[PDB]
Amino acid sequence: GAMNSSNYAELFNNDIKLFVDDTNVYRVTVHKTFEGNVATKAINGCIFTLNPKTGHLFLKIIHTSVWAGQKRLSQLAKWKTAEEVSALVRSLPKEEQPKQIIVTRKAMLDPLEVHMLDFPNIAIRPTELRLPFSAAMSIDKLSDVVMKATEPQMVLFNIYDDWLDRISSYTAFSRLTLLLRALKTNEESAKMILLSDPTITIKSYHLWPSFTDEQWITIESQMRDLILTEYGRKYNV
Amino acid sequence: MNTVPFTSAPIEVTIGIDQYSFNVKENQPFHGIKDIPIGHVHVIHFQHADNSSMRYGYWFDCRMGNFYIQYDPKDGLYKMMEERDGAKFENIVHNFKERQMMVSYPKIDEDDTWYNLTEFVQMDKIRKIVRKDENQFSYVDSSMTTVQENELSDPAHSLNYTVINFKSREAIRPGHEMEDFLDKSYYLNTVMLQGIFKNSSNYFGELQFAFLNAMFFGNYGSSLQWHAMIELICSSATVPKHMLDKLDEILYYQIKTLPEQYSDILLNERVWNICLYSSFQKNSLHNTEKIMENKYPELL
Repeated sequence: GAMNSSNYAELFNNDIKLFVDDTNVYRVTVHKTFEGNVATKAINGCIFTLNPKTGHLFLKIIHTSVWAGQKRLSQLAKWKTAEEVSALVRSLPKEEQPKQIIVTRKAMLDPLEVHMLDFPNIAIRPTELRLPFSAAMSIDKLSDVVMKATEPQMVLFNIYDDWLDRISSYTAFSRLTLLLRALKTNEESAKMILLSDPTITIKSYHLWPSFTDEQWITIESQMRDLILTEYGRKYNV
Repeated sequence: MNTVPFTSAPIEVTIGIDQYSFNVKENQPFHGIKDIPIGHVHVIHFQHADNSSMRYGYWFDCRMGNFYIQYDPKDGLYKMMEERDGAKFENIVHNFKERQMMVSYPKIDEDDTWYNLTEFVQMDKIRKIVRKDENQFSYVDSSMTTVQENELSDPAHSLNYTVINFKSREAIRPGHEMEDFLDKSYYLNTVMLQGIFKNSSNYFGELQFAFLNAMFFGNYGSSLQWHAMIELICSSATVPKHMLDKLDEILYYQIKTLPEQYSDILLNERVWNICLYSSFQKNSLHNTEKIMENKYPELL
């Protein structure tokens, strides 16, 4: 059924699974028209499809052309997400196909179930985890490939860089969720934490800086401090 | 007008005949039901006084044979049987009528209720849903499961309703996932009407039979099928106008006949609220909407 804190270790077992987050598929700016009505302008979006064990991220870029002349875009976005995840599964060799797809939003369950009828043994599950994958577009290299896209595109990333050489997938996923939660909560403060020391750079082939094990402990502590600082600001606590 | 004699009534029982019901006492001199209107199917149903477990009964058409009821003390129920000997059957009915040992089917002349509830129901379609080819009548009870319930277990004692499943390859054309899931017209018109039922009369017959088995036996699978067949039409943007008008009449008489005190067990809130207020056909069921809002406004 639903994936929670109880069954957290299940994310890091040897059963292939993907998270799907659709929160950045349909993205708009809202503005006044000349007549003083309000209009939306779509911007490029993405499907965030992640294997939490390996770090492999299937970033399907959703180009604004897919919305042209379409109605009920927020509804269509869910079905387009399901169509693209289905197409990704069919593209993978059998031994690489997931046994489970965990959607971050319960509104994706029916669209994905209906697109995946041909795969009755792939479980489609919701989660009680509040995962900050909406903040993917705060990772500069992901935002850059999405905004520059002139057509539909799939780009493959490892969202853990080389961390799995040194840490477990449990710890890598914990680090990722903490960084994304910090970027979601105060983007400018989180990027300043990550970039403030100019001697630590991001490798051409990485998303995150090249922190030593001791520096990651410092960074993680600074991110927890940011989140707690912001909770205190929010609630006056 | 036809007759179903009873050999005897050895156990106290509530006997239903269509929408009517009568209490018979243990060893009461009761010998059956006369004046049954020719031209409709009928159902004769039982609930024992000493064990309200198993409602059960028989669908029949007096045009198809001479039927009687006899209690079986081994299997503990009233069984329908066919009398093949015409002169014996006439002689038995004559004796019991002469002695006024039969209740009369209590039809009011102005009252079309039973026709309204069975307009599309045919014995030959009943005998394909309930498979016992050696009898011309069909046994149904409270506990019989449907082929659909059995998939999600004795296949011989099952109700073979047409399987309806909105999240199935049958319901959804590859490449038309959103279209077919949000608008069930493909599934209703191509798969179900053109493909399986051949016409709206057969589809409505099955819907009506499902409702009657839900109401008379408290058969849960039957209630599921009835609601699924309503939802499939209401969730279709493209439905022939005659079918919508006919569905409004069918549902009106079903909601009119439902016992007020069974509405909590016989009516699915989600389906009715969706069908009357959200669906493509929310504005197409004026008579059904009016009776539902006046009789069961708590459900809505």
